[PDB]
Amino acid sequence: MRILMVGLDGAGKTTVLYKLKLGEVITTIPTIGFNVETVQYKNISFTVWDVGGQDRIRSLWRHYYRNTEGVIFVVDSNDRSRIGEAREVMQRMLNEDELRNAAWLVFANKQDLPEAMSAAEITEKLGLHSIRNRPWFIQATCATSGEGLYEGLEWLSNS
Amino acid sequence: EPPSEISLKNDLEKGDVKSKTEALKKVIIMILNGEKLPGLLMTIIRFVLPLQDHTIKKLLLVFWEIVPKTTPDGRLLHEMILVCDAYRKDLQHPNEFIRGSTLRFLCKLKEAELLEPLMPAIRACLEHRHSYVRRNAVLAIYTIYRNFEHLIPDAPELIHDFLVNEKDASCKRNAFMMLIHADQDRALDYLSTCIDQVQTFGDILQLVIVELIYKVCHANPSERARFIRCIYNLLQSSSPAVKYEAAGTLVTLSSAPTAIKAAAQCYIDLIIKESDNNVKLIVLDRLVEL
Amino acid sequence: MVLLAAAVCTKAGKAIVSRQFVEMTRTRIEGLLAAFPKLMNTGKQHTFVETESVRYVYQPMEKLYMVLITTKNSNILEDLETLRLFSRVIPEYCRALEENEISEHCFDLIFAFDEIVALGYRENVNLAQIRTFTEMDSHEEKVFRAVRETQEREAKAEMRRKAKEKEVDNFVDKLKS
Repeated sequence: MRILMVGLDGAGKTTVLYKLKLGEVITTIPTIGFNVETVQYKNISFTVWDVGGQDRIRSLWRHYYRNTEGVIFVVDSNDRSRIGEAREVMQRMLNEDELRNAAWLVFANKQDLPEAMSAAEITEKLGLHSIRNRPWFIQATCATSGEGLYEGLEWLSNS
Repeated sequence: EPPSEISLKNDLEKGDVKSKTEALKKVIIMILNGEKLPGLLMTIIRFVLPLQDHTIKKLLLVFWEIVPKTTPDGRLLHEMILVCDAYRKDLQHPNEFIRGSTLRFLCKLKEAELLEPLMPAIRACLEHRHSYVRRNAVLAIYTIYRNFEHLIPDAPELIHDFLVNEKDASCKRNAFMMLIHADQDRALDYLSTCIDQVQTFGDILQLVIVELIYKVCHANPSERARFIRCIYNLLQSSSPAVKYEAAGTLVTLSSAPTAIKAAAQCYIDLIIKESDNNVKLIVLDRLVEL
Repeated sequence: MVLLAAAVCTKAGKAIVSRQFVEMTRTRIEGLLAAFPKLMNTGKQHTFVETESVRYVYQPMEKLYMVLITTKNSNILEDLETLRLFSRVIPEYCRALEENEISEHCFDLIFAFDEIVALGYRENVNLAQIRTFTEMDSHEEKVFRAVRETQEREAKAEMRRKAKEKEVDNFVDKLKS
């Protein structure tokens, strides 16, 4: 499965990732590009593109326009900024059809790091409330917290 | 309607790397013509940031290098920044050979958006205790100096101080070669310093100075003594290379009857010693000039 | 640089393999060179010819020629060593001699040019050792085991988390005068 971590990565969106991968943290320059890992479960080995949603990189991902299989949205839960705007973008994913081949997870990260919204509050706000032709249970992490994640995921590959 | 591009794609799976190798060769040959039509790029793209296969990477990489890169896609295929970050890491790689090899490549490489923080990256790599790696930077830099010298601007001195830190002859030799091309002056300052020490030392680096000195006088002189002091020491002269040059430089410098004699001798003995005829002729030719 | 190309040659009017240190032009520099080489200019023997201030340096080794080219002066012996040296190296590098073997180990061979010679500089000795430098390394491994492992631990653990959750002078004076 191709699992997608998008948003601008360098924020620790990438931290979020590095924490998974080695246990470590962003010891890279804030990272625009594909970051790749394979994580093996159900031995679907999830190939993670942790990709900055920075300008080009957001702009240009067409070769990566193919067909999805897993969704992480790694979240600045202090961002409560680009999300409406995001919602406005997000529609075009919705308007993609490759994009409807994943039972997913939005991950609320960066909770400790300032705060976060109602699990619901966000849910409408990115436009998330509105799906169903993909599952849509919700899971919070932080980026110095997160557990039960895997419940979210559990259902998800086993969709 | 379908094509063998695809035929290659399955092979790659089938083997892994192995099949891919085959693919590289084919691709290569295909590439060699010019020729190709795109799409495998995607494959390449897909598997390669998440894949190893070092040799293959080396093949791949080189392929990129020889082939264009300001590809009608851009400029870049357009990912020339993203993929690099792994590579940058590799370039970062603690793994010294790996960096060095990259560097080697890198000397060949010249892709700018990628370069900029790799400028930082490289700087770190210079520190690595391996002279191979460091040396490789000397080429690389050389490559910059024409392409985007400026990219780094503080360099000529930086090098020059670096020389101070330095002591690996191999690297030194290099250091000189580039240094004079950036600026002679630094070399000269050092030259002043080195003057006595030279004799002790290995030739190759010594050679490089001989060229430099030459160009400047025809434009302007007044400089002699300091040199002379050394030069006389150089009138030991003893490697066949050294000697070969040593008389040759002399004449360049001088032609006093005494000078005429000095060089002459060197030849005559030389010849006498000499064996490769091809060589012999050559000096004549000079002589013929003379 | 002290060589813009090294091309290893076979008798065929054609040079069996080559590499272009610097690209700009097209083969016509190289292509033209190839043509001339194949032609040999009927010329009888002699392992060297320089003409028009261009060294064409070669060595017959058999039906094969190994070729280097240069235009302005050089110290010979060194050079020779190399031609010869090539003639030492190949059966190791690409396996013996017949184009094919080389055809398979092209990558190896080109790699050898670079490796051997960094821009007209005689880099080392010891072929095996030469292997050593890359695609044969050491550091990377050292790092990998420890690291990979460390991560792995984190991963393993994760699996659970996941799972559940005087002289001078003589001259000098004379001159000075």
